[PDB]
Amino acid sequence: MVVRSSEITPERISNMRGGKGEVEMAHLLSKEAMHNKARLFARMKLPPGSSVGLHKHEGEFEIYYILLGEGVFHDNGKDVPIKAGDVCFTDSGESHSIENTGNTDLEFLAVIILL
Amino acid sequence: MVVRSSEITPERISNMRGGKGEVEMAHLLSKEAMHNKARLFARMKLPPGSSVGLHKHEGEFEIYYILLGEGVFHDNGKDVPIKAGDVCFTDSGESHSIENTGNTDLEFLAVIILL
Ligand SMILES: O=C([O-])C(=O)[O-]
Ligand SMILES: O=C([O-])C(=O)[O-]
Ligand SMILES: [Mn+2]
Ligand SMILES: [Mn+2]
Repeated sequence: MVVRSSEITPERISNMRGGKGEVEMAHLLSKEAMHNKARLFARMKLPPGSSVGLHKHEGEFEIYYILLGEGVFHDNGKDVPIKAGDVCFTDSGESHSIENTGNTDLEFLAVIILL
Repeated sequence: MVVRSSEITPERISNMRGGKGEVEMAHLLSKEAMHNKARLFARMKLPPGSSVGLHKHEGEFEIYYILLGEGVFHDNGKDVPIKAGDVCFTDSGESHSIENTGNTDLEFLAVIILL
């Protein structure tokens, strides 16, 4: 199958994981589609000023691929500035967050893979 | 960890899986780092006229997320026009290919998840 991102209605989430402002999440493939091996495959849009709040992953890991804009990725107690083209990897047992510190939308892909 | 795409030296590959022309692949995360749950997380670049040739996947599935450009994704005997923002899903037992039928570069993420 092909899924045209452009044509998936995002869910608007306020204070996602305790973050700032409103964020949009477009689910691109279901976990069932992904044979229960990954539980999330989504495109996130963070308006200027918004963030996904600090939260922990256990028994899984998450990858962000930054698609557009700029911001700051927090992982293992460190802030790292990120931009389009960056991969952010969060391992099992770590906590992370991400904030849009620029003036255009920060978009990225998020994939959570089990165990 | 953060991995900055632009700073990875791609591997140049001619006639990838029997395709046309020469493509570039940047491996972004190793299988090890992904706990042996995925065997590939790469950013591919196809110049116009180039393709990843037809090939079969077994015991795993693969996702392309299109980054830039346009082209044609072949799956289950059908040619499907794709463009930036599209997700291409190839399930286990299926065969796929992708060709840059456009006039600029076609870039995409490829992830192969096991079982
Ligand atoms: O949903 C999550 O875990 C995320 O987006 O980081
Ligand atoms: O090598 C593969 O499986 C691919 O890139 O589609
Ligand atoms: Mn997370
Ligand atoms: Mn393939």
